[PDB]
Amino acid sequence: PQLVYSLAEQNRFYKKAAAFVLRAVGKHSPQLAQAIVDCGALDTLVICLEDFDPGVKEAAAWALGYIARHNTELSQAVVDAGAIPLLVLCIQEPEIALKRIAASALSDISKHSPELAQTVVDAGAIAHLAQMILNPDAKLKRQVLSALSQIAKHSVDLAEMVVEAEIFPVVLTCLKDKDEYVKKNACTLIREIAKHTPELSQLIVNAGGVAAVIDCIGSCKGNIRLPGIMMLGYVAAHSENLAMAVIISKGVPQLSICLSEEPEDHIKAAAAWALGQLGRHTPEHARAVAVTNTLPVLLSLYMSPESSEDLQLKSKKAIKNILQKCTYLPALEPFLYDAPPNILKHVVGQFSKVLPHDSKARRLFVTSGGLKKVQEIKAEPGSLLQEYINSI
Amino acid sequence: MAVRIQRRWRGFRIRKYCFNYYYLKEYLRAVSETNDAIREALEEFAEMKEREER
Amino acid sequence: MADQLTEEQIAEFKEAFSLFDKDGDGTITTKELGTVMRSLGQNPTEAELQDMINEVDADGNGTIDFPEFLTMMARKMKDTDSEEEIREAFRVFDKDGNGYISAAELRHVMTNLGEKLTDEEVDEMIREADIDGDGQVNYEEFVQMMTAK
Repeated sequence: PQLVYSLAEQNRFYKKAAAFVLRAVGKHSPQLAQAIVDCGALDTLVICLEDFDPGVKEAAAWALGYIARHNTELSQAVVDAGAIPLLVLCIQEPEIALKRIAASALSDISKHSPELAQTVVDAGAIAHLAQMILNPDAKLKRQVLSALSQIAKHSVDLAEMVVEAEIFPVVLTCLKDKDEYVKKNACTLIREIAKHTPELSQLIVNAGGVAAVIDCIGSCKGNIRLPGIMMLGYVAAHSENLAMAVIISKGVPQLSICLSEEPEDHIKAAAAWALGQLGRHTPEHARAVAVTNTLPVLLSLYMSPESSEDLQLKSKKAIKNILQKCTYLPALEPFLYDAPPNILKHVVGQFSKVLPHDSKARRLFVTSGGLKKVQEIKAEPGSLLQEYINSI
Repeated sequence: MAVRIQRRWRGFRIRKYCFNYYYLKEYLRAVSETNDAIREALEEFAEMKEREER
Repeated sequence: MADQLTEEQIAEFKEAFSLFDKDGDGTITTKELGTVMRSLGQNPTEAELQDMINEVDADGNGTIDFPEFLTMMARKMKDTDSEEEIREAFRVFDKDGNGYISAAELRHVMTNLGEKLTDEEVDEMIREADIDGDGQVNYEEFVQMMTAK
């Protein structure tokens, strides 16, 4: 309070120091931030946002962003203080640090509820944020793309109108800058955009970004691969044409590489989920996935005790969604000896529907001794596996 | 001669309302075609993040 | 004769062989197959679908594998939709042959002659022949409308 009292009338450096105090206090826990809000500091920080020096504006904006980053109600109080248009105006200022701080504050605000993102948008922030993507600054692009990701993550209309500001291929160009967190921000943005409706994913395909995302994933490593795997999985799960777009854009082997070389568990679960969403469609999806040698890896990871629960669950889901349409008998043959009984049913059905309509397939199955294993597989007297074995 | 009407009708009906593949693959090739013309364009600016800051 | 198509045709018609395959025998069923056709620039009859399935279907169940899909794509190449002969199909249903058909006159044909369309397809081809979509078949519009790929 003592710093808040007689603050807007002092010199600039005192305002910057007090805003720094508020930023530091509201950084650790929310309680400090509500205490700052209670002492009537949001209005003073709003007043600090029109000082003729960019330093006071930057300090006040950073304090507001760090205050409005814990929960929703702090951001509610900050927005109710009347700071969103000022944060939008701060970006127009030529100071790169002020632009970065304004974008960071917008990201911190528009990440708790859709209405905060809508309020930031209605202040005309989309048109600006799209205009600083081409700016040659690491941190500025990072914060702009992070704010766009947080805005385009809530509802369909937000992400639709973010794309309406001609954000392509200016964001697609950010996927090969020698910065890495810029690539992560761009991936997060595309993931949040291509998740609501197949129209946005169709438009993102139509911008030529699936290949760019896949190649960026191939050219980098770590947790930055998670948003790309998520966006491509969502695109595959959206419709059939989008899943062809991904498959033709050579996404399945990239998923296999991510599943193999990434030591992390959630990245492997991500790759498994994306593979399952790809292969759950037409049998062409499954044959394209199967020929890339992903099913044995998925089965091994599902049978690996050290694998996490989510990884095993997603691997089993992928196996069930791929083996329910896979027609490639040479890919389905190894499952006869290493798949569990609750997975062998799909393989036996796939065989019972392939074999009656291919003589060479039956010849190779007999010469490989797969029918003996099928006979060695039990079934319930009445379950679908019984009729599948009978058809075999 | 009626068999002639229905073939074309059943064709373009699928193309327009259901789905068109001549709308898909040409663009899916344009996906790889555009990536070449996307990259250097603002790699020049990615390297001008150098030529302005580095 | 499962070796008819060329590489461009194989690639173009393989990933469309896909988009409607759901039975999954390395093959596709009848109507999914027609949808695969009709999304590939060409517009086959309901009769051509069966004539060119049965001839190459080594199984006889109406499902065609991709190697036989090569044969049937190539035959549909040979059955490339002749633009003028559907326009000719319209001057004898419309016995005057002036260029314009009412929806009722042509529907009297699409319900008694050839592959009798369902009334949904008939109404939508009314909307597609009559771009306004009121019930007046302009087949000098309908034909090059369907030529669009």
